[PDB]
Amino acid sequence: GKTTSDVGVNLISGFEGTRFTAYDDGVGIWTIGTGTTVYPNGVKVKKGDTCTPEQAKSYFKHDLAKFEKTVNESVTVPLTQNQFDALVSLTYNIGAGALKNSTLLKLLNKGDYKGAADQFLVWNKAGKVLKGLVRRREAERALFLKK
Amino acid sequence: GGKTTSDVGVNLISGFEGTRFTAYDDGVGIWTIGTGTTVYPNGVKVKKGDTCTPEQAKSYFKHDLAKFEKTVNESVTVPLTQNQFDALVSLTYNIGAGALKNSTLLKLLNKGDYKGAADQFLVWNKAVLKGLVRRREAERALFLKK
Repeated sequence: GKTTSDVGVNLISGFEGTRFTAYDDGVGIWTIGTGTTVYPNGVKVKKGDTCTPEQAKSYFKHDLAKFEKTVNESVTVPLTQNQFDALVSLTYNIGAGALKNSTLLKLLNKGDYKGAADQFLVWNKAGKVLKGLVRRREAERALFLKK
Repeated sequence: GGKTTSDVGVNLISGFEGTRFTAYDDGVGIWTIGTGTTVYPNGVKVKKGDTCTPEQAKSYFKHDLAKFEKTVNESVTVPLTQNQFDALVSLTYNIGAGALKNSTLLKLLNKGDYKGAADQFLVWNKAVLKGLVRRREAERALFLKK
């Protein structure tokens, strides 16, 4: 299958940010590194955790491989590298279950690229529509549609 | 009052520079850290072995952004769109204030020849390298976007 490109890694990194002490992501999930919330050994990120640049790099790479596998195994239609990057970013933010259950994936796997691109935009909620999620879904949709 | 870099320009610059927390050689022998930082705000040059935190990289990036915004605001005598200001700030961040001020790009720009300056973006691709080509093309396209 495919792997995330430098473009997709940079998109994800830019929207996740990088921090080396654990912080609450706003919805109550403690986060560290570049958006890490679960360490590769299954341990949850908790308040007071600290990490080094190399450790954040390792956690980011592990989770990238995980969501790359999710996308490669869930999507049954051809993808450009742009679309794969966008879908990996989305799934990184929303999770594998949310992707697999989304109408986005239903439309995508019916071959309805435009419908899936537009379905990117419905994932802007904090449980509140946050603006950062709005901008992120818009940027991901734009990458997904870029040829 | 002049312009400041917008989220679009910040995203462009950060995306092409990347962010790193150990000092690295940028390929031409200039040690670099954070988001393209090579000179700390107190004048100290980035040197091999230096480390920084995300917050420190952010502070250094903001300082250098303000510096190059001034260079652009004080060097360009023609009206600019926000797109053009962002593109020029990205370019000047990469090449420096002296190179910009002496460039034929700026001469054409300040004569009111926007198209010529946009095209002059493309000659700043040398140590001729490819990432620089892609960056100059993205900056030129932003510069021409309405």
